[PDB]
Amino acid sequence: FRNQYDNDVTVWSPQGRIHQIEYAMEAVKQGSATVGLKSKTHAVLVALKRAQSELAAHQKKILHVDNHIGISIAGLTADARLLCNFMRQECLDSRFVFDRPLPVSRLVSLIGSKTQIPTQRYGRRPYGVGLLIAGYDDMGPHIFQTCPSANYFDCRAMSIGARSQSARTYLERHMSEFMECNLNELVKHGLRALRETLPAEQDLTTKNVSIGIVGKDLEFTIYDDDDVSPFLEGLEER
Amino acid sequence: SYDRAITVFSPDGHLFQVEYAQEAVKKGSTAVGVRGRDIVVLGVEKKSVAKLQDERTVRKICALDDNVCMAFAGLTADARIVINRARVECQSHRLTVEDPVTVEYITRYIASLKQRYTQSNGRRPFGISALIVGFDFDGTPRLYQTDPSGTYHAWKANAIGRGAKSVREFLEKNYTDEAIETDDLTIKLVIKALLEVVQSGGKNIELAVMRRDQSLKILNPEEIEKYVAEIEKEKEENE
Amino acid sequence: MAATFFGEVVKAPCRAGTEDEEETPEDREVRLQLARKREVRLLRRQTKTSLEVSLLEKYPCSKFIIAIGNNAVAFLSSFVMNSGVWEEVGCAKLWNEWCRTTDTTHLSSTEAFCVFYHLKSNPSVFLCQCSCYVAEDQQYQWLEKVFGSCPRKNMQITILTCRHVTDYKTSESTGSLPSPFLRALKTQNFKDSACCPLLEQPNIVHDLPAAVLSYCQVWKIPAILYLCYTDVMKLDLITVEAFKPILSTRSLKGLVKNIPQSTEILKKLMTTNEIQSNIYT
Amino acid sequence: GYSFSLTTFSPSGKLVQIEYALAAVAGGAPSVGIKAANGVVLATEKKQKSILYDERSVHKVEPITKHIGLVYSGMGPDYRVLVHRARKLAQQYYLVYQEPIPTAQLVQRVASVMQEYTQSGGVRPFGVSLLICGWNEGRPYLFQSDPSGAYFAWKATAMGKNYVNGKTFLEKRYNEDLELEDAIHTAILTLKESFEGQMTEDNIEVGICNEAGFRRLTPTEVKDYLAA
Amino acid sequence: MFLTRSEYDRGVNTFSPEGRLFQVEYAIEAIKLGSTAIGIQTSEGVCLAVEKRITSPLMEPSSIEKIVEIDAHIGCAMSGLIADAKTLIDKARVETQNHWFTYNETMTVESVTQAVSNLALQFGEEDADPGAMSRPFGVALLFGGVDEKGPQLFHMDPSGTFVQCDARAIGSASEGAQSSLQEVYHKSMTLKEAIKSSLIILKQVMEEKLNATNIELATVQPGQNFHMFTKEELEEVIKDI
Amino acid sequence: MSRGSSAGFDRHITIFSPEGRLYQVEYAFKAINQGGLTSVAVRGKDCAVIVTQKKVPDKLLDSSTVTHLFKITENIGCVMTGMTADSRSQVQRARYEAANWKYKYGYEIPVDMLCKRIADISQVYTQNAEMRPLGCCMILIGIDEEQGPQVYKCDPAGYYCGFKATAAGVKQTESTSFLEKKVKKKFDWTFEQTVETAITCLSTVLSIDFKPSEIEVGVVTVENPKFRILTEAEIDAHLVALAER
Amino acid sequence: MFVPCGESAPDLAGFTLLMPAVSVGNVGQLAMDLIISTLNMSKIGYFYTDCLVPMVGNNPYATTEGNSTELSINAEVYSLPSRKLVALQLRSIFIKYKSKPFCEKLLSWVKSSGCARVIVLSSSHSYQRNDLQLRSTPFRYLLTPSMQKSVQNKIKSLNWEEMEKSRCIPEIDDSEFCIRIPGGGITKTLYDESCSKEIQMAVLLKFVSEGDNIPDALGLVEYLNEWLQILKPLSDDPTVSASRWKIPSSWRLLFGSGLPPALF
Amino acid sequence: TGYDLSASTFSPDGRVFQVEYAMKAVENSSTAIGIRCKDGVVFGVEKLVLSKLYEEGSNKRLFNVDRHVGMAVAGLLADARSLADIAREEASNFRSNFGYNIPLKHLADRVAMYVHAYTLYSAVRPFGCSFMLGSYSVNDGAQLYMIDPSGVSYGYWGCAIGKARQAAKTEIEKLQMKEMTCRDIVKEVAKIIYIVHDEVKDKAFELELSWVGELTNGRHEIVPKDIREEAEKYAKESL
Repeated sequence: FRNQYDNDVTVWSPQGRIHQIEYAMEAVKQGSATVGLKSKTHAVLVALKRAQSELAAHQKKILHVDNHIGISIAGLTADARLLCNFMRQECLDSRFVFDRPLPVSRLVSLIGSKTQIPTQRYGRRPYGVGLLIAGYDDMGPHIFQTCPSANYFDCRAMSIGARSQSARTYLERHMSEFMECNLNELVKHGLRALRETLPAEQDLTTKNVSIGIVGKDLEFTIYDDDDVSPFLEGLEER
Repeated sequence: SYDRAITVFSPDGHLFQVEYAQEAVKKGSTAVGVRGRDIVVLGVEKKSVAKLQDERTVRKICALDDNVCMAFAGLTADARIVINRARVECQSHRLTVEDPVTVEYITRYIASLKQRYTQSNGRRPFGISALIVGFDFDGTPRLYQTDPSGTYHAWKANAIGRGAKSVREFLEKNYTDEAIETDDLTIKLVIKALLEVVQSGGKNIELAVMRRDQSLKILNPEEIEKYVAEIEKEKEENE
Repeated sequence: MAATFFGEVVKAPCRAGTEDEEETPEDREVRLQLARKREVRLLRRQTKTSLEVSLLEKYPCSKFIIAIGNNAVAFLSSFVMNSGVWEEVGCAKLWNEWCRTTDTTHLSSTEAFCVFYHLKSNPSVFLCQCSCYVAEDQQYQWLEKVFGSCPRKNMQITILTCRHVTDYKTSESTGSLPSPFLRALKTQNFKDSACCPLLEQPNIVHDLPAAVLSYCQVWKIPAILYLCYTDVMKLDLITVEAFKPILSTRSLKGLVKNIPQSTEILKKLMTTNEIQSNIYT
Repeated sequence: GYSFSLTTFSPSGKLVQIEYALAAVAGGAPSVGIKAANGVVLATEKKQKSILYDERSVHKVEPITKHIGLVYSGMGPDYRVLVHRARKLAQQYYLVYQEPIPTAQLVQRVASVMQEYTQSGGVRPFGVSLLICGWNEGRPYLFQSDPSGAYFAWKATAMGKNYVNGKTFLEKRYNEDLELEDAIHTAILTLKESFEGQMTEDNIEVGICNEAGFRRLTPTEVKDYLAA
Repeated sequence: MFLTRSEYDRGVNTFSPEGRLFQVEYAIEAIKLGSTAIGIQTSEGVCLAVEKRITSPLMEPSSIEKIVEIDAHIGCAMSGLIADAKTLIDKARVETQNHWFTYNETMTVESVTQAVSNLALQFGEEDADPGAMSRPFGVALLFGGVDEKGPQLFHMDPSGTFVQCDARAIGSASEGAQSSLQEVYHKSMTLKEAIKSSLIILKQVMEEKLNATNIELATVQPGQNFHMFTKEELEEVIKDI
Repeated sequence: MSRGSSAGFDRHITIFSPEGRLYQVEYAFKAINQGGLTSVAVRGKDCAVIVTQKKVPDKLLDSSTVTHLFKITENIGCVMTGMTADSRSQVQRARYEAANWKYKYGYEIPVDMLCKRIADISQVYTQNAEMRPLGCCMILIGIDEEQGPQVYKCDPAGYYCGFKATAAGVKQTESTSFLEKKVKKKFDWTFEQTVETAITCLSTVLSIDFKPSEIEVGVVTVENPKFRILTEAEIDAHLVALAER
Repeated sequence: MFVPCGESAPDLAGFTLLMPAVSVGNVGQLAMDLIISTLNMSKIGYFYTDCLVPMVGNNPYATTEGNSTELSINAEVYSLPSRKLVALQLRSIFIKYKSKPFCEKLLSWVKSSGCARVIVLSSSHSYQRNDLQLRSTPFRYLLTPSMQKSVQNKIKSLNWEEMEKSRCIPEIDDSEFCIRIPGGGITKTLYDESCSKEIQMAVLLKFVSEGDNIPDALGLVEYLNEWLQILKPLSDDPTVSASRWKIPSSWRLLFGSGLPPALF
Repeated sequence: TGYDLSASTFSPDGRVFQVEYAMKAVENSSTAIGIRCKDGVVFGVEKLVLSKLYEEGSNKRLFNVDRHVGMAVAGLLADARSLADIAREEASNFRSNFGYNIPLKHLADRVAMYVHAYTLYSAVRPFGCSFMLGSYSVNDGAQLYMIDPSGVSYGYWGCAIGKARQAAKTEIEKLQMKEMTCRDIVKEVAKIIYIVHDEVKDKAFELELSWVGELTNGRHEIVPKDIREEAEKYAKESL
């Protein structure tokens, strides 16, 4: 019973703790699964699509931001749209002022700076959205994970959403065999990782997967339904 | 719920300020209107007699413009503020979009203001509902009735305030084409309607009509006592 | 309840849940009308009568396996209802914050108000199916509608419910547990052996299954609760299979027959499941 | 409850918060203001508990113009702020109007400025009441400012500790017939009545306002009057 | 653990236990008081029908404009709190016109719904007077339109989320309507076939019986602009039950 | 709009008690003694001297960076008592304050005027709803033009006065008692039988003889009016003079 | 319906009965838990009712493995004839529209049973204190007239502080001094009902701060201790009671589960 | 306890409880160490590896904040980032206007003033983090300052913050840092880190190190890999 203390973002508990932030932490894993692996040369984004509203076309998780950066969402749609709108605005400002893509490691820092703003002040809430951002620049392929903790994590393969931990275990096991993969095999590995989150009774369909890719020469293209057939096909079962 | 964010959704969603102000108009003095073939009557009682009053100041019936009048019920001062703001907007429209405004447009403006007293923790909801009535640009009769929620429905004829329901289901039980053919019978229906609710006779019921394209004419305590003239119509021909 | 304007008085609520201000004649008049409003009617469906006498006195029972929670009811329905033939003597007429909107409907196929079922070969087995949230007074109302104050010593109860792993409290972080997982609680008289480890001492259960368990234990009735702590309350396959160890207990040995046909029934049900919003919640 | 806000009246339409301010004023230091046919004298108690204190680095009665004196009974800093900014108001009045403000419009100023604090919320009422001595066209004026924003003009009044007995003592001991010099003596008598602590030279600050304008009394003069 | 004090929704934008905001799901099923509305999106066009649940005979039915068009090729269906629903509508209209003159074409339906969703979500700036509600909208919206998609349908919930849904029903009987519709829906549907099935399910769901005045429907097809059905059209449609 | 004050007499400063006593002010007053330090301020006809402990319960610390004597002007200095952070801030505040004074009136601010302005700043805190009173008391020394040295001390309440000799901190009551005793009888205080008496005060009230590492002393002299701080090269010699009697 | 755990006779003809007052902090409940922990009262029976919101635990007073598996609900009864003590433990909270009839039924059952003393543990909102109670100790006591007239010597010796009951029609200057416990839960109702039934009963309450109430609970159990002496005279310099009052095993982590290793 | 719901509150005995909560917040995080040597300043922070998945270098806590000062944090990461990039305009606002390089004392006294500003307002909560400030220059030698959420600034000969604070400092003072050069310092720093490091509860950590001083000529920079590796070898063989 410390529920005097888990009620406003701006109130500390007598544990050196903020409970609203960790509630926002728990909020995102009620979203949808995702995968954020990487290669020497490619960054792809595997996502599971809300195949619960049947006979109604579903949502979109992988959102194009800039030709060299794309993102994914797993938390509050509202925060997701606001943050992606800010993403587009900042990328356009960068390409305007500098006539060059914005390197990711700075954009993500700005993300963190912005989302920290409500963390400290009364009358606001943390941006309860989980973000996987994928991008490529002169430094090379990158995957950055973002949490409503206003703190981001630079990983090379991440999963946020329901049952993500199984995918995380699978990715930590297969860590080594991502460094050298052509596009299709990298996407296949991410697909297998996502599939493991699904129950064995389920299969990744073209109707519920939203692969998106950026590359050294392939600008961030989002692969929606049946267009993902070539990647999905040829996939061995569990 | 309690004080803060004065307009909070209810656990089921029953926005408490809305129906709380809704209840404000059941202690509001009963008003009513009828949209006739070529005349519109706007009747309202004043069962707070205080016969040592100036009736001029305590009318319920205010006129919005050359082509619009209204009545209300509830917190009087709030209604006065509404009336002044609506008059200002009507003047602005007649300046900018110069034309006599239609009843629907001013009603929609009223509803927009009324419902925009729902944001902005700040401002509290208004405790009035109105009976906007007037003749259009074309001369057709019109009628519009709103509620603190923000809805701005239109009626053949409606009543608001204290015991408004009983008046309503008297009204459809008697509202018919062979009740509006004559202006005298048109007003007589309103007379009887409040007779059902009045303090036992033609006591302090203030009303006025607006025939087409002339003005708001105050139905006055004439030598015949216009009020009790129609009143005695019902007294000695309701048998 | 402050910040209507700048510089104001907060007035935090109370920690015993005492913000009820510690009863005028019109108050208990409206209390009479309100109590008669929120009626838990043991409705004999299509007849709605002949059920004043409670079940333990209306019909002697031997097994009352009850599911509370959308996933619990899905689990029991799919793994038992398909096995045997279960007709409904009646259900519970329940209005509250949940299952609102004119409870008398098409039977609320994608909702639930405690629909009971009994078998053909041995009609002594009852199954109550509902995730409906009955009011704090209404648990007692319903329980004495079905059971009454005469606790018989021939019937046994299995209870299923789910609560979020966020609620569970252990020395390690919740987001580090192998969710979903299982916990159980036994009555004082429930000498029957369990299949899953008991709940840790600090963490408790405060709800309708707690009501049922309190009734059974206090009145010496042997009963058992079964509890899975999952991460999602939606209609979930995985949390369905989380309860699979129940398919070995003594009370269930003679019911479950076919697993894969159950699994295909589940895929049918959750392919046609609710239209649960795309907010990600 | 209904006694925490300053923004809601009591169920009896009765401002508890102002009453608490009033009680705080009652808890202040004793103060006396005596009107007379030729001047007005203000007297009050110095409570420098330790002799380490200096009486006269700071002061209790503050001049505002040639002919204005202020004294209070409550918490010092509130009084100091109010003096400092009533000075702003009076200085306005002379800037706009080439003639020193009459005392009345000053107490209008001050009453308004404290009242607005009462009706703002989030700001506590000014927990101190004020006394005003003045001389307009050559005739004395005496005002008491109530922290509620009320202002009352008195023939003579006393505030601070035990002020009810002070007022009663004044009732049977003052007349319109008096002059300034004996008014000083009788005001000292009033303070002695409820002094609790054996008057020395160095416990009362004294200010007077005549035609020659308001001005304090030096401690030499306090001793000088107390001689007889 | 023992239940103690807790401020629940004192602040707007307070995350619930298990991370699920208050006002948003308070309004989601404050919606369920709203009238049932049906929308079918087939290749031939879309149809938007809704009950008006006439409370009393003393209203003439013409007043309740439950259905409006955002523009000549974007019709809108709404259910729930009409009050701020009209502000939603007015923003949609002004945004459509803004796109139209700034960009000389017809603003596409998807962008319209996306901008409308943008309009929501601005709850807490209680200190900041400009741009406020401090209250989520309590109205669900349905958009029909024709463009280089042609027929389209978008459902909005009071959470700033939407979908390219088709055959999506909202209202008090929303779940029953959706369930019946699922088994009723056909992938290739002719225009009055959608009209017919939707009208049958409406007759099946609502409390009061069905006549011309009881409901209304409107359609847009690639042929021409928004059409709002008149009375005699409703009799000549409901002739066949 | 804002979070607001917690409903209660002692819960927030703005609410008056039934006798209109400001609780949060008392809470600040008995919040001053946090840190255990107690300071003493005495002044003679030529000098004004303020002395306090230098608690260094860690030798990872640097003695230089830890202090409580903060020069405000080259002529005017001060001492701090209370929590460290609010003392930080008010030192900043008064430095700015006096600088603005000199800029806007063309002459060095008098000690009393600086004290008054700081008292005003402290007071305005007790007016608002999300202000918290700066729980620290700050003491001045300086030579104005003719009045020689003055000692001034504001407080969280905003009350201040000029002191012939004063003190603040934990053993404040005992310091004041010894100060009264000394001031009543012996009162010349040129420079050595001077404030060194206050060092005797601080030692007697607090502990055994001090050796200067624990003591921090700053002075201003009428004939040499710089705010300037003596060291263990200096304070030691003083205190060996004091030890012998 | 007071049901013993085994359909036995608790014969509570003269055992002092203890119950806590559901109030801010649940300081009464916490203090009672500490009392049962330190004196090890055994569970004899249940006080069954349709009044409180139902919770279930598994013997929060667990000491060994054997007693850990004992199911526990909100309503149990612990008694100890070794020092003539019986205790009523309440875990959950009060349902709306039900507290007062519950109190009436409780006193009816007490009359049916007839315990010696009906001492109550309570607490009050610390922000609703006048200056007279703000200047002084947070310890307060109320005793029914039936039993105060006999024991008053001990309280007179121990220097407690009598709560000043305030006008319950306050604005009238001649209205009666009358019971008023802010944030008292069912405490005032219990006291008024007890004096109406002329039942010897005691009310002890403290003004409580917020958050953890371990200092509050220990203060309250000590405040019960000096009068009851249900445990050895503490002899304030503890040397034991600093580690004699053994905390119930259930009082593990309360504020949460643990630090989620994702943000620090 | 109790009166701990706003920063702008005072305890019954005069404490700001929601600064002590931040004091225990920095306790939650992991240890960070910085030692000032004869002619430079050396930092060192051990980072908990939450998962092998994360790319090395993420969650860095060794922030370059200008050319000549360096910064290491502990406590809440996001607010640490916030204060970090605050300290990179206070530098600009001192160099863009005053040209030369920021002295450490002034930079601390402002950033400490900033965090104290946050620790005194109800509308905000204190930054639940503490951090270090180290640098070196020929005109100023080497300095080290520690900042806690309370707003207090202190220069340290050697200091640490985190959940092994006590053990860290107790291992620190056993060294003659005032007369040792950086090469002898780095090995000692890693030694302290590994000695105080807890694994049985916090296995899977990582070592990170950086310095600034004479060896890099007043330029803050991360420890070169080879020195890091040989120091790690020393720490392991120091067992």
